[PDB]
Amino acid sequence: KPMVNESDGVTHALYPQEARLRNLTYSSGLFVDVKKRTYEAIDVPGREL
Amino acid sequence: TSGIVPTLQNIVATVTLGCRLDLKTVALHARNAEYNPKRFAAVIMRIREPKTTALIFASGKMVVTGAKSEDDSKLASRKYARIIQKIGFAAKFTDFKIQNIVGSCDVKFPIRLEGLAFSHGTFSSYEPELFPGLIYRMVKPKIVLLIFVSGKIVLTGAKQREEIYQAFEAIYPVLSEFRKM
Amino acid sequence: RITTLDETVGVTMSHTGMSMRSDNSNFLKVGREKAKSNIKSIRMPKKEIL
Amino acid sequence: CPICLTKYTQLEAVQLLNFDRTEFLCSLCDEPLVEDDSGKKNKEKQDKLNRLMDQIQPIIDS
Amino acid sequence: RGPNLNIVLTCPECKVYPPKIVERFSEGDVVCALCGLVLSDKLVDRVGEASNPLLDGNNLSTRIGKGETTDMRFTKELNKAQGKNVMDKKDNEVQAAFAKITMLCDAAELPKIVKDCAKEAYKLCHDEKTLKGKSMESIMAASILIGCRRAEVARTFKEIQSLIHVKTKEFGKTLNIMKNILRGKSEDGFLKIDTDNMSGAQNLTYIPRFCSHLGLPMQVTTSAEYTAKKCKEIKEIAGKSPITIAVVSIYLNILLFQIPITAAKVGQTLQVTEGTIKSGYKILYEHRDKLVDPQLIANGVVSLDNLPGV
Amino acid sequence: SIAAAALQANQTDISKSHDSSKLLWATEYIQKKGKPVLVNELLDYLSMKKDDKVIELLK
Ligand SMILES: [Zn+2]
Ligand SMILES: [Zn+2]
Repeated sequence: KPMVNESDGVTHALYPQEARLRNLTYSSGLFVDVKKRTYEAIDVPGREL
Repeated sequence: TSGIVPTLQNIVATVTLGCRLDLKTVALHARNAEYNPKRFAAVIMRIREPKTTALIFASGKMVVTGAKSEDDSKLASRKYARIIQKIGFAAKFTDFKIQNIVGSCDVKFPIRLEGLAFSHGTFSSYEPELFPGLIYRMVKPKIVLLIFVSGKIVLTGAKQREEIYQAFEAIYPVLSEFRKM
Repeated sequence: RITTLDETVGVTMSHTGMSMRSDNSNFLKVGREKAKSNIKSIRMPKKEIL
Repeated sequence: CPICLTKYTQLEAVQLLNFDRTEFLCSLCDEPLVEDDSGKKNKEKQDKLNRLMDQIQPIIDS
Repeated sequence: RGPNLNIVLTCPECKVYPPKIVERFSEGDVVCALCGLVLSDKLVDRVGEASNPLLDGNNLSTRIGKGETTDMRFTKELNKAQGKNVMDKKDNEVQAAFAKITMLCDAAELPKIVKDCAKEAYKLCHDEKTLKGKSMESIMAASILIGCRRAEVARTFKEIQSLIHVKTKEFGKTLNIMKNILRGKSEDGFLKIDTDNMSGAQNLTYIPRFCSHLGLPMQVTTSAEYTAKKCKEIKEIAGKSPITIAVVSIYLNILLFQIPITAAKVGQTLQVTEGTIKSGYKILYEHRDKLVDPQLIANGVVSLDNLPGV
Repeated sequence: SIAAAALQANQTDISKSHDSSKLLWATEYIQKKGKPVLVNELLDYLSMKKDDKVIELLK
């Protein structure tokens, strides 16, 4: 949902009237579920990794 | 004036012997000696009847820590020189210099440390998230002070008794003015 | 459809930028796992060295 | 003139005197002017020429 | 000393010093308020680029970019020529440091005042003899936290070290060096009164951020603010760190307003051991009337019996 | 004088199993002195006195 962070890190839900009066941006954050994968292999010549 | 005289708990001094010392021989021959060559490039010992710890280096410099007073450090250095003489080396008191004196004292009232740091801010630096004691660096003499809300004041970085005594005498009226509850 | 987070916005911003929650994942912590190896040695006599 | 650090020759300092006929007054700073140390170094420059010329004598002879 | 080169707007008829001078901007004149005689006419009230010589000094450089018809090889040659300039190496490295500070603060989504104060602190605290051996990350972290503390928007240590991988040792020593050198520069230049801006505790500023991370209502935030303000009166918790006293005050106000969250969740979110929170709650359990806000119980929204026993 | 005994017993013998170090120590004794040395003190530097391959290898 639309929100705004303040100077001191306080984040509260932002409404368009408050956004218009305070010169803020009526925006919503985007999050992604990032998954990290680490693979290891024995590196020897003549053999497929 | 002050109602209580601060007492010392650690005096650190150094003595140069003017001789070359082998760390392995004094590590093996001495009884209460420890040597970790992979960690520290010196041998470490201590004695109980002054309860003082000696940092013995290879260049003849050695450091005495844990002395309550000056005469305790003097007798500790005397017995350390006796240990070096009796262990198989020649040493002499070429130069002995006291370089650090600490002390602790109590005022027995709470001190508003925030107002102290607000008033005497040019000599003090406060960071309670790292250490709860205020660090005060007074310009004359060169004594640093650790201040606590329980009234326990720790004076550190002295060479003799007059500088630490006058440091406490100067810090007493600027600290007794703060009262809590 | 895309998923809309119906919880409080502050909970979502807890993990944002300044977050005093410390990072705990071991992904690409190469600086941590190769700064733990330290070499220490002393002055042994020259003959065995030679 | 040391306040403005300005040079003045003998030809152009003629029109900057006061009515008191005492001191050279600057147009900008209105400051008592001081005498340059140049001109008295004429003998020093002559000695510099003498010390250059005898050292460069092998060059001329060659 | 030196040339004057100063013009004084003095009326030649009134002969009153200082004269009353009216700048008629609409009619473009400077007039004497006593007699009406004009002093300077045709006064001058866009075409260049803004550059404040306090944030980055008197640096005057322009880059080279692609135009309407641009050959790539000429641009590469000019960029390489601008790269091998030896006079502005200090300017280039302080500009790179400013870029890294603003990127690192901008990934932290802090306001522009933090970036401006960090940049000016880094500029006025650069090229110092006492600060040469510390790593650049410690310098950047100290500048960032000084800029946070300058604008009453101060942050904590753990969230700074979560972003910059720096140890506590050099960060604290660099902070002390920065504070000493900035106070020395202020004494040499324009003196400034502290009036509790670089206070050590500053626990009143850490309340609403942690309450928002916990998702508490703003009345609970104000109640915890009152509790943290009144913790200065108690002598048994004066030596505690601001973070732990803020956390235990927040937990006490959560138990006061019956917010259905656990102490384990608070410890997980705010990275505080539950034993410290329990000890703070136990030591503040005896101080009931000295912490609960009197108009809150006057309005009857909270009561002293809602606190669980110890 | 237990330290002197410890230092004289800690060091190993100079009689190595290879002649390379046995001539290397002779060259080191030659280099460490500011004057040329004779045969007798060179032989007294190591553990033996009789002739071997070390003298002809040095020559
Ligand atoms: Zn002048
Ligand atoms: Zn007028």
